[PDB]
Amino acid sequence: VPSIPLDVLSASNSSSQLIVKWNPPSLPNGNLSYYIVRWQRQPQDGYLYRHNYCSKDKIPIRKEKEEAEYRKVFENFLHNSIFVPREYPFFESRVDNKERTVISNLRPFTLYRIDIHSCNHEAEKLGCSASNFVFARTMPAEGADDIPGPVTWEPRPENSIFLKWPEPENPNGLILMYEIKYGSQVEDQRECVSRQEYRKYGGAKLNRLNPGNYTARIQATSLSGNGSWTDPVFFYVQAK
Amino acid sequence: EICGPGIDIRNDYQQLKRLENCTVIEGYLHILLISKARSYRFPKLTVITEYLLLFRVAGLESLGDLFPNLTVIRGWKLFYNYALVIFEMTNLKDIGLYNLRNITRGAIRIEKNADLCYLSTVDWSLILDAVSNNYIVGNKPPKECGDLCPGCEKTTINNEYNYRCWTTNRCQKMCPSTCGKRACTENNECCHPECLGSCSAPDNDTACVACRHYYYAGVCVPACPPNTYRFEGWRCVDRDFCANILSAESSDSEGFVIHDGECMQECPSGFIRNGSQSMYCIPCEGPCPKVPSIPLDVLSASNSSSQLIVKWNPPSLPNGNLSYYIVRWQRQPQDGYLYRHNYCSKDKIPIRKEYPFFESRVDNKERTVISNLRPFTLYRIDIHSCNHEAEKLGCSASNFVFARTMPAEGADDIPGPVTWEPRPENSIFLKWPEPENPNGLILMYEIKYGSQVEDQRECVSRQEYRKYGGAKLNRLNPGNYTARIQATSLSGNGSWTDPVFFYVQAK
Repeated sequence: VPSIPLDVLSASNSSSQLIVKWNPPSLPNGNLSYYIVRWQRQPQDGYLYRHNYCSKDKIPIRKEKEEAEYRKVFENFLHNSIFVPREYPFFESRVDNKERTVISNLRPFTLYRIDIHSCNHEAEKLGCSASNFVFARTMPAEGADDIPGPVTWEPRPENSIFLKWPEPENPNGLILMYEIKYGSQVEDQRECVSRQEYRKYGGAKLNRLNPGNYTARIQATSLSGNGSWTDPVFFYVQAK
Repeated sequence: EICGPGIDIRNDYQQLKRLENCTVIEGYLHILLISKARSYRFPKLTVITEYLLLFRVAGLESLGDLFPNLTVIRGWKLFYNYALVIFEMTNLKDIGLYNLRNITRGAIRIEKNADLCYLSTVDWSLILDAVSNNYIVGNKPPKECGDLCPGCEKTTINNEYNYRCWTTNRCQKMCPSTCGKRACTENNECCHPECLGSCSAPDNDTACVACRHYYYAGVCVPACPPNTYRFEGWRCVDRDFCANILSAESSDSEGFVIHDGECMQECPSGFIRNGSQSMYCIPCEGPCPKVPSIPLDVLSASNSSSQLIVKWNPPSLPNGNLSYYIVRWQRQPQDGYLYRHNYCSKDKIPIRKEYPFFESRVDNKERTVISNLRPFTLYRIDIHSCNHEAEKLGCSASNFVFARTMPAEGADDIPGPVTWEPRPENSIFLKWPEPENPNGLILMYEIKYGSQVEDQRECVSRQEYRKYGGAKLNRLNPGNYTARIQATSLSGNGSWTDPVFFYVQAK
């Protein structure tokens, strides 16, 4: 059985695309035939979206040789065990000719596992080598995490304002939180809105505002980073 | 049961059941190529003599599924100087093993566990000796594992201090310094000194899980009584037991032999059996028939506020006989970057796709302790290593490390009473004293306050306290109120104040 493919490496050059590179196996044990590549979605982290990123977080801490025996130890055992030298599915494709391939139409900003196998002329009967495998994330759709529609607003008691806006239907990965920028003459005030609040309310109530006219904007943070700010929101607090 | 004299386990989890009755393993353990055919648990296992090997175990997610109580590895014999090897554990995601209290002999090797989290959440220097010999490579990048402890204790990990965890559910449990070098039971009552790890009762050689020196008839003991003899480096056995043990089938298979009060399968180098096959070895009188480098591996810790311990290895190129090392150290300034930022409002976002040099000189050995230190200062350490000729050429360039002192416990708690005043719009202004000697710095304050219960919390920056000496709470509802405040020091949160009681009238 051939070795696993060597030097499996990959990148994403486009949203919905991944490029993958590797080297032929160290020991063909026969004339090499082909490689088999498999890939599997990793899930969007439910473990992560449980965290309230508007809550606390930790402080960022700043700002002569002979030991190849360590393999002989296994090879000699294997040679004495034999007699003598004589959440999601895998997708799969099999390599024709070259130690490179590109996978496309992937979920944008999803993480994938990729497995690559290397097969010799006898692998058709013996089977192919085990996989070498890697993880990579697809490019974000730039601004796809920006707010997919208009903001809406309503007054609330105690000179409060509730702002209502649609959630992005597809994030880059996840919607973590929203930022609200707002103020009377100028948008001095800034608020962090957790995903759990939006999930409850579909929005947030800004409360106990000082009197006056106001403007605002909101910005989402996806796992690909901040989205765009909303269009401005215009609102007012009556003195009377 | 004491299983042995050597276990090679491979292929199937149903063979793993052989441990159902084992609690100590005499000889090696091999665990190879397992990939599931399921739960299995072996809390009976507590001590391994010799080494542990795991190799290409797919299907296993964490070792705390199997061996929560594996408390000591003696390592009396080693795989190429390793007492533990973990290799290619393609699905291993956390160690667990959360009762692991000591590894006596041997180095550590940890390789290609590309999904293994909880890599550096363990203070290896608390468990094992020459950690400089460890090897941790190709595993899951800790920067992107993003380990978590709950929220359990923290310690001066090299230049850092950080929380210590075996896994998200278990911290790297250890005794207080009230036991010193002594072990302890779970509620920190110190063990017997001959004991190792936890004890079902303190100071009782009959209540040990394992013995450091030797074992006999349920008793941990420093050395074998006269008619009792050292066996496999861990227990005493009588003269006639080893006389009844037959070695591996071989042309030279013979009974065991007794020497220095050890029992052995064959005589040690420089000794041979007496010609009667014999119980004793005898020595053969003839030959038996057939400029410095920088210092290495500089490492340091704080056991105590105002103290630092530093350990290192001899230099790579003595270029002579080595004479000694010269250590210099200097107080580093606390980062001026840190003072300006409003950590009560900065959060960042994720993304993916001035002081003197001291000098002292070492006589003989690569260890020293420095004292009368600032209880929470960061120090740069420069170590020079000098051979006999560094006197004329000058001495080597430095190998260097950073370390921070053990924080002064409660030095960051609020030193005096809180004061309060009314303000308009049903507002309250709170003024309170700054800690005199904060562990480095006070970054911010948390205020806990409320009418019936302290639902509301606020963060106060050090700059705000410098301007106002306090903070104003505004547009409260009427009623009676209580509050407390908490500081965040660089050493972490301080203590809460005693409660503050105050009230807001509606008019």
